[PDB]
Formats: sequence, C-alpha cells, structure tokens
Amino acid sequence: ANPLYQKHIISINDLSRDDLNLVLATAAKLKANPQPELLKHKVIASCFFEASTRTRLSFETSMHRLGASVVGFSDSANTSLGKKGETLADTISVISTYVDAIVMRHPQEGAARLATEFSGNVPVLNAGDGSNQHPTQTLLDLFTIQETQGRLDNLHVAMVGDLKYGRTVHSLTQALAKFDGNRFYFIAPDALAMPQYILDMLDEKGIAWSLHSSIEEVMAEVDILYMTRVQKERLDPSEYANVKAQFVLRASDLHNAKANMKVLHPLPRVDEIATDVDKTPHAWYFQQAGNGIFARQALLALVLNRDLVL
Amino acid sequence: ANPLYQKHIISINDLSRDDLNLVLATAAKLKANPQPELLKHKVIASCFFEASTRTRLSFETSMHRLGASVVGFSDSANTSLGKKGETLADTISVISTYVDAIVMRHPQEGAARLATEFSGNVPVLNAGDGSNQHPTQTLLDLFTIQETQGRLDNLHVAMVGDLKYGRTVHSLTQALAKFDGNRFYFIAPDALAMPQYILDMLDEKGIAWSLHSSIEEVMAEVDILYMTRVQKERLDPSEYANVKAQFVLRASDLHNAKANMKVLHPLPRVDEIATDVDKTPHAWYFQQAGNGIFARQALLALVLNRDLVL
Amino acid sequence: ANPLYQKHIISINDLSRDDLNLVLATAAKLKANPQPELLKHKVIASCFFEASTRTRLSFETSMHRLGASVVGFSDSANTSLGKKGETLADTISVISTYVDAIVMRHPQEGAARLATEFSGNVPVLNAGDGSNQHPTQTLLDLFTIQETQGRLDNLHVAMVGDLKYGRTVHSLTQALAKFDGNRFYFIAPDALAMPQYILDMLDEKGIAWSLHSSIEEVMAEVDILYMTRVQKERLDPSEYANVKAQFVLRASDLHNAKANMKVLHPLPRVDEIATDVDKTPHAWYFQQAGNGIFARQALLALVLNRDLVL
Amino acid sequence: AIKRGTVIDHIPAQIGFKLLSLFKLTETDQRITIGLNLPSGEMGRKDLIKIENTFLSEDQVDQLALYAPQATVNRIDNYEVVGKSRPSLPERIDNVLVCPNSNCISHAEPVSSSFAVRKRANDIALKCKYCEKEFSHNVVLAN
Amino acid sequence: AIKRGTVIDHIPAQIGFKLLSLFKLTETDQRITIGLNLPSGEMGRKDLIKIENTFLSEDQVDQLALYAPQATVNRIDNYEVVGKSRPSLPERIDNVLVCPNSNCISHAEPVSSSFAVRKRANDIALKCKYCEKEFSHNVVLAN
Ligand SMILES: O=c1ccn([C@@H]2O[C@H](COP(=O)(O)OP(=O)(O)OP(=O)(O)O)[C@@H](O)[C@H]2O)c(=O)[nH]1
Ligand SMILES: O=c1ccn([C@@H]2O[C@H](COP(=O)(O)OP(=O)(O)OP(=O)(O)O)[C@@H](O)[C@H]2O)c(=O)[nH]1
Ligand SMILES: O=C(O)C[C@H](NC(=O)CP(=O)(O)O)C(=O)O
Ligand SMILES: O=C(O)C[C@H](NC(=O)CP(=O)(O)O)C(=O)O
Ligand SMILES: O=C(O)C[C@H](NC(=O)CP(=O)(O)O)C(=O)O
Ligand SMILES: [Zn+2]
Ligand SMILES: [Zn+2]
Repeated sequence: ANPLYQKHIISINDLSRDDLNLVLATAAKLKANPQPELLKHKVIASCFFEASTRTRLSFETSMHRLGASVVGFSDSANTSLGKKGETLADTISVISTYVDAIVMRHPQEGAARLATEFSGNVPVLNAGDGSNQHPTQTLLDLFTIQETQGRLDNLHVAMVGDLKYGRTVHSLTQALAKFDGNRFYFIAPDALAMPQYILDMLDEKGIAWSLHSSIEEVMAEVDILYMTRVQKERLDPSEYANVKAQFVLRASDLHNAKANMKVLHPLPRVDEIATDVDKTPHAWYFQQAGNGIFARQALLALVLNRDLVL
Repeated sequence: ANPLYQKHIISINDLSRDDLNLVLATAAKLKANPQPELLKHKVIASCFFEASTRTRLSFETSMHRLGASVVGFSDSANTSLGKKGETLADTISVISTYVDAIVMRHPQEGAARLATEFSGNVPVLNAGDGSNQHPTQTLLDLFTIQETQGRLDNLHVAMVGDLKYGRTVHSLTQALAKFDGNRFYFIAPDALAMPQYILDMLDEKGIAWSLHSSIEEVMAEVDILYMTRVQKERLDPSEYANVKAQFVLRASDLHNAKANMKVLHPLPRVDEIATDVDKTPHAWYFQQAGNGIFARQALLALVLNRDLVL
Repeated sequence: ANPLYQKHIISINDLSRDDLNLVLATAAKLKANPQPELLKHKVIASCFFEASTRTRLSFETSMHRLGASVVGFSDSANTSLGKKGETLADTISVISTYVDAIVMRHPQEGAARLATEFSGNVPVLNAGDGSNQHPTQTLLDLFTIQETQGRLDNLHVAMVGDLKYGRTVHSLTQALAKFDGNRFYFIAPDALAMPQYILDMLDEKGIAWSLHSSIEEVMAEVDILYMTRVQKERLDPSEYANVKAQFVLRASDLHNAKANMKVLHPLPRVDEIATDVDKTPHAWYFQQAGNGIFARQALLALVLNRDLVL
Repeated sequence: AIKRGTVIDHIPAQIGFKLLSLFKLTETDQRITIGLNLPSGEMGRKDLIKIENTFLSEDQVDQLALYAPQATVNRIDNYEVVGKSRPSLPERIDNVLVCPNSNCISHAEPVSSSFAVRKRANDIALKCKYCEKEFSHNVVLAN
Repeated sequence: AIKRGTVIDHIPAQIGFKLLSLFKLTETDQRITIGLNLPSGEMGRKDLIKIENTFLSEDQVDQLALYAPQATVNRIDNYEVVGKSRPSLPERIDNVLVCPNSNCISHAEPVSSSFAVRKRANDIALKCKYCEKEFSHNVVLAN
C-alpha cells in the first residue's frame, strides 16, 4: 500500500519530505482528473470542538467530491461531552466504532494525538489542536507555493504576525525545512515570536532565518509573504497589548515586490491585510483557500485507499 | 409486508417479543452482509432537541451505510421553534411533508408519541423522550446481550445507578420481561429507585426481581451488569444529594464475576465505571455502542422496506 | 470596670452565666430609665458583610438612643474589600483606628474572632458569623424568655427547623445550658440536626435533651417553642431537599399549649410560622424583635462605659 | 549514636515518615539519622529519628502526642542522655493542620490555623479557634 | 551495613527526603536507614538511603536520573556490593511529570503523562508527547 494508507495525520514532525510530495502529486492529479466515487461507502466523522469556516467546509466538501458520507458536529455543546460530562477519550472510543476516519479540530494542544490512543484502527486527521499543529493547512500551503513558485527549494519565505500561537506557521516552517536551501524571515512582535523549538530545528539543519521589525526590510527579496492573524482566543491576558495587528499590509507596500511574489494567509484576516491588496496580482489567499479542496481530497484518498492509479 | 413496515417506534410497551427478535435477526444479517443501497432515495430527519453523541451519530451513520440522505438539527436553538415560538406540533407537521421518516430525541416525556399525531404517514422513531423511553437503546442492548450470552432467556441481570430517570432501563426491563425466566437485581439509591409501574409489570408476569445495596451482593451471580449514569439534567433540586454516583465499579470488584459476565452501560459514564475496568474481559460498553450501528440499520430497513431478503 | 468593659463579644461559649445576667439587668434598667447621652462622643462601626434587617437596624437604633454616632456599610460591595481585593484583616486594621467599637456580621464562620486579632484595643461585637454564633440574638432571646416565663431555669424549650446552620440556636442552647434544670427538645430534619459539639456539651453538663419528629408531641410540655428558618444560603446543594420548611406551625396546633407558652422566632420567617399565629396570645416574635433594642443598648453600655449603670 | 541533639525513640511504625513530613524536620542543614521498621522489644517494630544540635521544647514534644503518644524523647549532650521526656496531650495544635470546614475564615485570610484538643470517647476531637466547629482528628488534614 | 538490598549514595542535600515521598519508599515493612546532611568527600554534604531486601523498579532509577544525576545506586547481597551504577538518563519519562502547558490536553483527560528527554546546552529539555512543547526540566521540577 501507499505510505500514508491508514496513517494518523497529527503533526508535520511525523511526516517525511516524500510523504509531503506524495500528497502534492496526488493533489495535482485530482485537480486535473477528479475521482467522484473514490471514497464510496466511506463514512467520515467531522468533529470540530472550536470554530472553523475553511477547514471544516473544505474538508466536508472534499469528502463529498470523493463520494464519502459525513457525520459529526461543528459545536461540542450538544454532544454528550458538552452536556453530560463525557471525556474526549470516551467520545473518541465510541465514534471510532462508527466511522472510517476521524477529522478533528480542538482547542487544547495534544487532543488529536490523544484521540489516536482511543481510535484503534481508525485514522485520525488533525484539523488543528490548540496552538500546536495544523498539518492539512500546511499541505494546501505547500501545494499553493509549489503551484505559484514552481518549487519548494531555495525559496525566500517571510512569515508575519502572531508566530507564537500560529499553529499554521509551526507546521509550515517544519515542512519547508524538510526541503533544501529555504530562507526564512520572521516578522513578529517580541511577545508573539516564533517559538524556540522551531528555531532550534532550523539551527540543527543549518537553515538560515532572521528576525525583522518591518515587511519593507524584506519586500524586495521574498517569494512568499505569509501573513497571519493574531490568535486572540489563545492570548494570555498579559499579552492583550498585542491583540491588534502590528503589521498591516496594503497595496502600496508592494511596489518593490518580486513580480512572482505571492501574498498568502491561512485566513481569516482581521486587519493585517487591507482589502486594497485583494485586487493586486500578489493577493493569493483566496486561491490558497481554494486549494484546500485538492490537498484534503488528496490526503483522504491516500489514507483510505491502499493504492491510487491516476 | 414485514410487521414493522411503516410503524412508529415509540415505546417498548408497544412491541412484541417477535418484533424485537425480528430486529435482532435483521441486525445479525446486516452485520454479516451489508446492504449499502437498501435505503437509496430515502431522506430521513434527525431531530435532536437535547444532547447526544452515540444515538445521533450511530443513527446518521446507519442511514448513510444504507444509502439514505439525512437532514435535521442537533440543537433546537436555530429552528423556528427555538427563535419564533413555533410549537413542536407545527414543526412535525411541516417536516413530515419533506422526509420519509423522523428520528427525534426530546427533553419532555411524550414528545415522540405527540409527534405521531402530526406526522401522518411518516414513521416516527423515538431516540429518547425525557426520562420515559429509549427503544433503540434497548434494541442494541438486546443485540449485545444476545451476542455475548447466546440467549435472552434465563439471564441474571443487574441494573445499577439512576433507575428512576433512566429511560434506558425502563425500556430494557420491559423488553427482557417479554422473554422467559429472566431475573433482575435493582441496585439503586432509594430516591432514584426503579419506578413502581415497572415493578408492577414484573409482578403481574411472575418475574423475580430484588433490591440490593451493593454490587458485591450479586457479582458472582450476574450474566449482565448494566451500569447507568445519574441523570442530573432530570433531577429535581430536592434530589441533588444523589448527583454523585453511589455505586462505583472498578477492576477489583470483578474478582468473583462469572467468566461470561459482561459489563454494559448505555453511556456516557461519569464516575460509576472506573477506567481500570476498560482493559478487563468484562468491559463491553464500547462494543455495545458499536452495535448501535447494526440495530439502528436493522430498524430503519424494517420500517422503510416492505420486505427484506438476506 | 464592669466585667464586660472593653470585652470582645464573639461567642456565647466565652461568656459565663454571670455575664449573661449582667447584660439582662442592665437591659431592664435602661428600659426603665433611658440614658440618651451615655455613649455621647463614641463613634461605632456597623459593618455588615451579609444581609440584615433586625440586627443591623436595632444595633444602630440602640447606638443613637445612647447618643453615639455610627459609621459603616450594609453591603461589602463598595468597600475596598469588595472592589480592590483587600483582606478582612487589613479592613479591620484600618477601621480600628477610627472607631470605639466594631459591630460586624459576616458570611464566613470565625470572621469576628479573626477581627479581634487585628482590632487592637477596639472591641468587636459579633452580629453573626456564618452558621457559627449570634451572641446578641441570644441576649435578646434570653431577655424575652425571662420577660414571659419569669425565669431562665427549669424550662422546657423546643427548637425547631434548621439546627445545623442556625447560629441562633447554637448560641441560645449554649446560653440556656449555663442555667439549671432546663430541658431541650430538638425537632429538625436529620440532615439539619443540632451539631454534636452542642449535644456533647449538654451531656457533659447532665442536661436532658431528646429528638422529636413533630411539634404536637411536645406542645403540651413546652414553655418556649423556638422556631427557625431553614438557612438556605448556608446549604450545600446536597441538602437542597430541605429548603422548604419541614415543620409549619399554625394557630390550630396551639390548642393544647400551656397558657404561659410563647412562640419565638429570631426572624425572618418564611412559612414555618403561618400568619394565623400572629394574632394568638402565644405569638411573641415581634415583641422578641423589639427586645433587641434593650439587649443591644445594654451590651453597648457595658462594653463602652466602665461604670455599672443605675 | 549522636553527640548532641535530640533522639525521638519508640515512634510507632509508619509514623516516623509522617512526623518528618508534618513538622518539616528535614528542613535543616543538621545531620539527621532515621531508622524505620527497626526491631524494638517493648513494641516489636518501631521508628527512630535523631537530629543533631537541635532541641525540642516541652510544647514541641507534646505536639507528637497526637501521632506517637508512647514515644520517648531523649535530649542529648556530650554523648550523654541529659534528659528524657514523654508527649503529654497538648491543649492546642497550631499551624500544621487545615480546618475541614470550607466556609471557615481561616482559609481566605492571613492567619495560622489553630485547634483546641480534647479526649473524646477513645478519639481526639479538634475544635477550630475560628469557626468553632469540632472534628475527629482523623478528618482534620495537614498543610 | 545491610545484607541484601539497595543503597542510594551521593544524593544531593535536600533531595533525599523528596525521594522518599515520590518513590513511596517508606511504605514497606522493610528496615530503612536514612542519613541526611551526611558529610561527603566528593560532595561536601549528601543524603543516603538504605533499603533492606528491596530493589528499585527500573522507572525509579530512570526517574532517579533527573532528581540526582550524580547519585550512586548500589545493589547488595551477602553484605557485598554485587552491583554499582550511576543513573542512566533515559529518553522517555512516563506518569510522574506534569506538563507546564496549562492548555495541554493531558490535564483534562485520563492519560498518563509522557516526556521525551534529551540533554540540551546546559539544562535538560523535556518534550511532551501531547502538546509537542519542550521545556527546561527546571520548569517541570515543580510539577
Ligand atoms: O544509630 C542507630 C542505629 C540503630 N539503632 C537501633 O535501634 C534499635 C534499638 O535497640 P536498643 O538496644 O537501643 O533498645 P531496645 O531495642 O533493646 O529496647 P527498646 O528500644 O524497644 O525499649 C536497635 O535495633 C538498634 O540497632 C539505634 O538505636 N541507633
Ligand atoms: O553506609 C554509610 C556510609 C556513609 N555514612 C556516612 O557518610 C559519611 C561519609 O563517609 P564515606 O566514606 O562513606 O563517603 P566519603 O567520605 O568517601 O565521601 P564520598 O566521596 O563517598 O561522597 C561518613 O561520615 C558517614 O557518617 C554512613 O553513615 N553510612
Ligand atoms: O485561525 C487562524 O488564524 C489560522 C487558521 N485558520 C484556519 O484554519 C481557517 P478556519 O478557522 O476558517 O478553518 C487556524 O489555525 O485555525
Ligand atoms: O444519557 C444517558 O446516561 C443514557 C442514554 N445515553 C445515550 O443515549 C447515549 P447519547 O446521549 O450519547 O446519544 C440516554 O438516555 O440518553
Ligand atoms: O437568618 C435567620 O434566620 C436568623 C437570624 N436572623 C437575624 O439575625 C435577623 P436579621 O437577619 O434581619 O438581622 C440570623 O442568623 O441572621
Ligand atoms: Zn475552622
Ligand atoms: Zn503537554
């Protein structure tokens, strides 16, 4: 079978470069030649314990495009965990007797990992666990970078905003570090900096990164400008000075950009990207979102099918 | 047609032994040989007016495994009943113009019965009505007992915990009483005892039951040990002394159990079953939950199809 | 100095029978011969950290009838303890630099005792500390029993209602136990019974007491029927079965009552005393309330004026 | 055998460690020697704590009566036993215990706990100085 | 000075007592001898624990590594050191540690804690199986 058949997808740290490339090549083929009955007779759980628009809707759409059925919830408040005091462990223990895979987003770090200890032979797909990991975001992110840049090597990549709580950039930075010659620019408030465990990983791989207090410092050099939202629902009250976006991109900031440069953002944005950016050739956050469909279809097909032939 | 075609499934009291056996034999065949298009072109309403994890998700999964589509809600708060003051009667009157069957759980006793007076030719399936009935729980319960014990006659059955508000045990006790030579042990706080109408039924059928203040009194004699959660959302404030589980099963309490004995629990558990029970050969609450799929598939197939051939 | 000059008045357990008789004798005197300027140039704090009608208003009325000024609060919410997180200790440490005595009621047991450890030379008078003590209630109670029975020894005294959380009955039982030949009947729900430290005290002193299920059993014997309110604000939710008065006295239950028998209640009543009792010659709870003026004047006189009054 | 300090002898089994935990005897730089589950003669099995250059007042020695009534406290100087004493039940237990009444003022405020001690029917009753409720010593917890 | 059992030597000051709590070592009926603030040639001061007829569980010697790296564990039989060893720092510590990340799922739910341990620069970094966060073991020292 394929390397990802029946595998949990919890953290970028457990995936190899080859794994990531497999999802990307599979996503490219599905975008070109769709397989509407690939997951027929599959029933997949979509269990969101915190808010989502893109991750849940792209995930469920992907299941449907592949012919699978979907059960679950978008709020935990009417589950027995929400009203009768049930543990997440018991919750996973019973749902894993019903479905062929579990997609879960949860406000605590570790929830997806924990779920794997109760799901038996049922694969768990981490749609986000607190401020820790967001592997499927990275999959679509990588897919979008590959598409627009023609490569995943020797890129100049800026990541801007809340890097401490951004599960998006934790996963993305780990993934891009599995490739060669990438260079990182971290533009973040000191209180919301990139975590040291990420930097240590970059160091022990001999990957160049640097800190910057301004997008302008790096605009002329970057291939990917990856903007993030301040994760206010994760901030400690001692960090409430940072609630407002520190870095605001507008169309005028793009005058010295490389022509090929794309502005990414996992979304939603608050104020960190002005709406005048949307009409420029650099804006690519909606196209990026669109790509969630093909990455998530790809991942589902690989986890639930032994082999795929184009 | 089969005896259950187009029938409402409201209360165990309206079902015969033959009916229950029909669902069980049908559940066994579907578990062995699945029928993924049995309910094609059916649309079924899943209308939960109170919390659920197992009942709703197993029900909807079952619909999908049989090829039906599903509409409904897990919270009533965004229905017109929740925001515009609509009656349950009008709610059922209109949903019954859309769907082929209605699955409903509701916090008031009687709601499912009431629904039948407004649903016309559309069958109503009671997923729980207040502290009254839980017929589909009993179906999967009976199925699990049959599976593990080889029979539904001459069993020794302990029911523990909140028996007053346990719709689970109201239905289960009525069902098991339709079979021969069963013996019951009721272990409950005096304030949450088994209701007299249940006991009266047991008496007029010459069925032996007795009250016990301890699981240890009966451990060596029981084939099925059926644990329950205290139904705190149903307690009168005068009954708040009973909010905590009175009887706590742990692995050490099982030393004198019969080898064949199984521990059941309709779930969720709070503290009445310690997690050290889970690894013992007696723990069977998750396997029981798993069986919800086959009982509920069976019931749906029988209500919406004139005849089934294996 | 009189025995009570500059004394803290925290617990009946700290007072002797001679102390009690001293208050009472002083109460008689000032009732007959008011001394409207006895406490002129005194400023007294009235600090109520939980609700009161009788105790706070009678105390403040008493201070004015004796010519003293009053400062304080009837609610802690706008003190610096309420809004700025100040401890009770610091609150007492500052207030005791302002006034000549501190009258305090508080929802935690032992608050008054604590205050004495920070009030330096300023006496603390306990207006009630949680479900612990209410020594000024006892003083007016004793004055009332004396007024209507002619004595404090060899009486039959029934106490009814919430005896566990009744700070009134804790203090009063301790006080009456300091006299000779008194007989106690305790009519309470099992869950709200008189605490073992009270019963032990009685046994040690060779005092007769008995548990009873009804008012009618003891009605023909009792000289004082002391009714209490269920202390719902003190109840653990595990005791919420007892919120409703278990014993309701009406005019009709007073048929075989002795002509000397008075019905007392420290008030407020809920339904434990029907309004039809109000008009009977046995009703004395309002007279009792009025006697708080004379007990509280007396106590203030003895604590703040060194000479015995005349 | 120590030169100078205190030897708490005849501590009942399983008590020695509790006394160390409770009275924080190990919070010092002084040499401490502990024997647990040692054989006795009058007791069979016993625990034993020696602390160098450290002495126990009579009150301190009395605080042990709650846990080791039959204990022996040898004060020691120049390798010699210069004084021997026994716990007699104290009038009060301060600081170390926690009042079990959740609504007592002692939990919220900067005071030390304090209980009056009394013998009650082959049990010891503890009466909190503040809230005045009384408890079996068994249900009054430490810290 | 025992015949068969274990001697944990070279325990740093103020750690000996913390080891007796955690490893529940005094919950045996076996003779135990403890020296606290003993003089040491190598360490100046040290603590020492002797347990007759008893040997550590491999997790306890695994757990021993971060509490007392320089500690020394001697196995004894027939009054002889038949085994002497220094605590080997494993890569995984389960059950006894608490993740300092308050938003970690391991707090709310019935799973055993689990950390990946590796030497880092000066101190030890401990990485949680669940939240994937890494911490200095000084931060996991208190809990
Ligand atoms: O430093 C140490 C080590 C050990 N011990 C040990 O203490 C134990 C006491 O032995 P003892 O000789 O001191 O007293 P005893 O047992 O004969 O009589 P009682 O105390 O029961 O009244 C013996 O087992 C001894 O080895 C010490 O007294 N000090
Ligand atoms: O079994 C023992 C071992 C040692 N000790 C006590 O330990 C003290 C140290 O004497 P040691 O010989 O045992 O250790 P050390 O001085 O060589 O110093 P290290 O480098 O080994 O750490 C001694 O003074 C003695 O009192 C015991 O009491 N019992
Ligand atoms: O929330 C963010 O800012 C980034 C990221 N966003 C998403 O996944 C998109 P959504 O929350 O709509 O599914 C996330 O971690 O949830
Ligand atoms: O809630 C219980 O304790 C028993 C019983 N439980 C269930 O049906 C399982 P769920 O509420 O997750 O659907 C019920 O009556 O709802
Ligand atoms: O509240 C009671 O029932 C009895 C008693 N009542 C009073 O003191 C009268 P008041 O609360 O109006 O001052 C008390 O303990 O506070
Ligand atoms: Zn107290
Ligand atoms: Zn963690």
